[PDB]
Amino acid sequence: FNKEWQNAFYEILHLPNLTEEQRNGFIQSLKDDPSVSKEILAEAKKLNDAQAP
Amino acid sequence: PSVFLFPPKPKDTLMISRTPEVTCVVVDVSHEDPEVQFKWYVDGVEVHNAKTKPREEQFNSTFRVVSVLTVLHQDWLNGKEYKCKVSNKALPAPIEKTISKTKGQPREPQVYTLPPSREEMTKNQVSLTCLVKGFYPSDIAVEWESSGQPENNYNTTPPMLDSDGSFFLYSKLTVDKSRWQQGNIFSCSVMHEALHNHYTQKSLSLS
Repeated sequence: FNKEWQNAFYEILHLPNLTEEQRNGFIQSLKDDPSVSKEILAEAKKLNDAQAP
Repeated sequence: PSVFLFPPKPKDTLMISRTPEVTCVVVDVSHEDPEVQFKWYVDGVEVHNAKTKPREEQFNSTFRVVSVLTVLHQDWLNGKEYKCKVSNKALPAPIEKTISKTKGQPREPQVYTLPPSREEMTKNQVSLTCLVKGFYPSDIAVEWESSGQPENNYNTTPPMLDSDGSFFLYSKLTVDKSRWQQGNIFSCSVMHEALHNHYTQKSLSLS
């Protein structure tokens, strides 16, 4: 059971400044390669911040 | 008594001039029982062309045993799974590890060359840069040449995950400022599954 994988998915689901398109891309990324979930979440969090109102 | 499975080098799976291979490395084999048996499978089916190397006694007198399986470029690229089953006296039950190419929609690298900064031109040696971005999966190879002759004094960063879920890297070729200033032509070539012919090459020179 992969906690980091499940956790990246959850936090990405709830990030408020991502488009639906971006949200979807990151969740597809997580499916394609779970072993880089840490880095996918960091990229997501970093894009979500740069897209602050 | 433990097992590791390694993929082929990216350049090997991509160039027909090369021979790619999957490698099974067993460590901490007891000196009491150095016998190790390797069974290999490709998508469930057993193959027999694997080769075990001469074992290597470690400082603490344990052994390290390597099995190397040549594979078909096209089988790796199309996602076949390679399974290694490892057998030894010391093992409760045999050990299995499997490996296969990273899944996900492939994306073609964009390749840009960048000349030295002006501030860098005070030094004896300068820095030629190649940016490679937008590519997926991360499996990639990079070299430099100058009018067809290989360069060696370059360093290429590991791929890094970018903000759109593709990868990027930089490759830096160090050259004598003299060669740069007298207009010699440098070229970076990039090898990846999503490029036509699995390669492209981009040139850099003083204008």
